[PDB]
Amino acid sequence: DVVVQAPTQVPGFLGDSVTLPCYLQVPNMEVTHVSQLTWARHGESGSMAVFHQTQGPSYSRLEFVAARLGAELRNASLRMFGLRVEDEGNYTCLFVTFPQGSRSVDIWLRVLAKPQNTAEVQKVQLTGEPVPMARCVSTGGRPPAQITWHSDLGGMPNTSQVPGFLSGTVTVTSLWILVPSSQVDGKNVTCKVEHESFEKPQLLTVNLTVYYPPEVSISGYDNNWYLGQNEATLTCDARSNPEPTGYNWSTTMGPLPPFAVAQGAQLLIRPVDKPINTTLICNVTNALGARQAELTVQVK
Amino acid sequence: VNTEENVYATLGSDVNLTCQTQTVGFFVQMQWSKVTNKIDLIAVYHPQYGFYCAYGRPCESLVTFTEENGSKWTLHLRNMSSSVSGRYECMLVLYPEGIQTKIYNLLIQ
Ligand SMILES: *[C@@H]1O[C@H](CO[C@@H]2O[C@@H](C)[C@@H](O)[C@@H](O)[C@@H]2O)[C@@H](O)[C@H](O)[C@H]1NC(C)=O
Ligand SMILES: *[C@@H]1O[C@H](CO[C@@H]2O[C@@H](C)[C@@H](O)[C@@H](O)[C@@H]2O)[C@@H](O)[C@H](O)[C@H]1NC(C)=O
Ligand SMILES: *[C@@H]1O[C@H](CO[C@@H]2O[C@@H](C)[C@@H](O)[C@@H](O)[C@@H]2O)[C@@H](O)[C@H](O)[C@H]1NC(C)=O
Ligand SMILES: *[C@@H]1O[C@H](CO)[C@@H](O)[C@H](O)[C@H]1NC(C)=O
Ligand SMILES: *[C@@H]1O[C@H](CO)[C@@H](O)[C@H](O)[C@H]1NC(C)=O
Ligand SMILES: *[C@@H]1O[C@H](CO)[C@@H](O)[C@H](O)[C@H]1NC(C)=O
Repeated sequence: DVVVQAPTQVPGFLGDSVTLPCYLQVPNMEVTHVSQLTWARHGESGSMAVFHQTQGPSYSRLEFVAARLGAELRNASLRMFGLRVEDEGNYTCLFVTFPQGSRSVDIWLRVLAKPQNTAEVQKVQLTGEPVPMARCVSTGGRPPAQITWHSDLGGMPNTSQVPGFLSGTVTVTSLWILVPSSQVDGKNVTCKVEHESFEKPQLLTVNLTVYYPPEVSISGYDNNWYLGQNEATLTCDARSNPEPTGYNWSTTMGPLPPFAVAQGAQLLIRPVDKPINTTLICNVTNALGARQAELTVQVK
Repeated sequence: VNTEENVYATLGSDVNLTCQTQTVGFFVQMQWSKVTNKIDLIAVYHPQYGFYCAYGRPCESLVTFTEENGSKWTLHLRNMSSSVSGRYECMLVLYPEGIQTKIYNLLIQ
């Protein structure tokens, strides 16, 4: 009924120290005599750490945290200082007991490294071919962190792995690829980074910034314009990144007639007593360039 | 240290599986066990605590320890049958030589 209590795996961080738990659970009425404790690495020929009941400790860095001469050996927990990449592997914790014999457990040591997560926006213009608009970097992680994108827009990710600054670590860089459009600028895309060192997955959000020429539109006219009508107003609906730096009003036949007066981004229509047929043009200027929008105006 | 060996015998045969070793210091403990689906312990010997037979009291002719700091850890099997066939492992704990292991695969033909 004498059992050895220890976990199957133990997480330890690179550079720091880790305690390998290993305890011998003996029922209250049972009598046992632990002659010695043994720590061994899978396929290393010789022993790593030994604690004999009369001789004491012997190591190859390593220290028995609870073992002591005089007291009955039960806690074979060992502290491993300065965790290296080569320290990751399988370890055996053996108890040489009497009359129960040899009892052991196999513990896996997992060498980890907490990665540094950073998200960035990629400022792009308008082109046919798909180009990365977002960037997610998970620098110096062990094992390489899992990066996924949470977006309803539907963009294929370009994920690549590169060696880290420290030995045994990997930096994961993921680019969110999508065809740039006007109905995408301002929308958010969330990056989900997953790693064993994190209790909860780190969520990083980036707001897409697409540079597009003015998407100029003209609304107000509805053909129902009678002679000697009320002072109507036409608005030049424009959406551009960066914002418009000017609003110019004109026609195909030259400048604005006396009834049409420019009010910046708006245009006031004064009452007319004679029939007119003029096609108004709204010119919206931006850093990228200028775009036009035409509308036929008929009064009868 | 870590050796595997095949032993062939017939019905009604006698065999002595011996684990011979030498220490610079002293022998800590030694055991005999049959390994199948589980590790079924047969006998344990300690120089201070003595012997321990997992089964019944008449185990006098089952194991022997012959002691220059040299030893012979023997398991005796007499008038064997097909049920005796299997893998028998011996574990020798030495100081400061460590743990020695020898597996005997006994086959009854
Ligand atoms: C760690 O080790 C466990 C036990 O390994 C067993 O004992 C060693 C000495 C060999 O005989 C081996 O063939 C046995 O399986 C494994 O169950 C476990 O998968 C190992 N961990 C990893 C991640 O490989
Ligand atoms: C995936 O992306 C590759 C470009 O990789 C990037 O290169 C420079 C510009 C850095 O930003 C770096 O961090 C990136 O890894 C393309 O060469 C490759 O064609 C793309 N994959 C596919 C299938 O198109
Ligand atoms: C991301 O989400 C929001 C997006 O709002 C827009 O922000 C910039 C890019 C302009 O286009 C502006 O007109 C929009 O309102 C932001 O309010 C929010 O603060 C951003 N959060 C982070 C963490 O970047
Ligand atoms: C065994 O050792 C661990 C680690 O040093 C300690 O936390 C724990 O109290 C001990 N367990 C028992 C049951 O003695
Ligand atoms: C629009 O305005 C810009 C800046 O004043 C000018 O260069 C461009 O020629 C204008 N376009 C039209 C058709 O008036
Ligand atoms: C060894 O085996 C033989 C039979 O093969 C037997 O006669 C002998 O007594 C055994 N040795 C010991 C020490 O008992």
